[PDB]
Amino acid sequence: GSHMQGSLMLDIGGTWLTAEDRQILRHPEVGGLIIFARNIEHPAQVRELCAAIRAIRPDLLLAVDQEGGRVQRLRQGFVRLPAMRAIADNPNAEELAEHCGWLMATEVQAVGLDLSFAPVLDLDHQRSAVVGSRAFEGDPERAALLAGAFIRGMHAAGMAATGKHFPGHGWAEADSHVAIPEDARSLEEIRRSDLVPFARLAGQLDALMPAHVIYPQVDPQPAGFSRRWLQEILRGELKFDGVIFSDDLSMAGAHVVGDAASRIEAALAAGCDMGLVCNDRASAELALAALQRLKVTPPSRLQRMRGKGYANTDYRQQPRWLEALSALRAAQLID
Ligand SMILES: CC(=O)N[C@H]1[C@@H]2OC[C@@H](O2)[C@@H](O)[C@@H]1O[C@H](C)C(=O)N[C@@H](C)C(N)=O
Ligand SMILES: CC(=O)N[C@@H]1[C@@H](O)[C@H](O)[C@@H](CO)O[C@H]1O
Repeated sequence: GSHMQGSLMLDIGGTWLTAEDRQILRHPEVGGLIIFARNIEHPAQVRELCAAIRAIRPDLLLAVDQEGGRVQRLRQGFVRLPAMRAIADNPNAEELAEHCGWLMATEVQAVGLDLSFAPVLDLDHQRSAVVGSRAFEGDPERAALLAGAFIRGMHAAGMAATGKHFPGHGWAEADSHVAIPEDARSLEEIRRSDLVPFARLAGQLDALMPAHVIYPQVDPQPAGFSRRWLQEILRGELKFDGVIFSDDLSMAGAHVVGDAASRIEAALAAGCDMGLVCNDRASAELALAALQRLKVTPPSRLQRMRGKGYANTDYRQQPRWLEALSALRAAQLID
């Protein structure tokens, strides 16, 4: 029996660290922090927030949701990025996708963060309100082609890639408040479609994040809690070797019985490496208490998500910066 490994990613209330923020960040079972709009004012201030955090924990993973389109936390002082769907609508989509990934990842690391939780490998079936323009395409193979180019872009900029939402949010409704959404199709239907982008890119992705979706013909549990999904299918059949983040263990509408302590245990037992407790500090502290009781140690592979860029004010003098700008301005994808 495994004396398990695992880690907690949490968040803070404001634009600078309170005393409780600093004390909770000191605990080694805490491995990450994700920022949101309420933490973000101007670029100089995000850089100071990140430096503040590194003064406490030089090893912490710092994350943000910076996709483009309708999901872009870093806005003021940043290039407004296109929705994934608009990228696909060009003759030269592959080159523009690579340019977008590179530009997003260099701007994100220029303010002190390691990673963006991107790209979305979900498929636009015109069915899930949480996908929509966040997906590249509805055709599986073209979505995998354009997302693979997006990932090449992030890598050249020095940033690890997190595909989501495994094994695909496209066919199931958009996590209503009445029930966990379901994708009722057979495993072979899913393998034939929504699983394809994850299958193509399993060798290039550094990390993955599951969908909060039950696929009852495969497992009665949401994918982020299923050993069949994460172990047998993802690590076994698709030979994925990277980091597994859980979904938001404290999300509104979760429909999971048990407090955050049993959920992070469940996430870790299923095969996740790091548990996300967003927007709920009281739950974050319960999940931390739980990791302490289990004497978890950090997953070995977690340091591979650290950014290889650095905090600077320099990148705009880099040669490639101006090509990305020109190419994307030509496609009317940015201004
Ligand atoms: C910060 C915010 O407004 N929302 C956060 C909050 O934090 C984690 C969880 O909920 C996450 O699902 C969500 O972020 C996601 C990326 C989000 O904003 N999606 C919206 C745009 C949607 N439904 O299309
Ligand atoms: C379907 C969906 O939007 N899932 C989001 C994911 O994109 C985001 O990276 C994460 C952290 O904020 O929170 C999840 O709830």
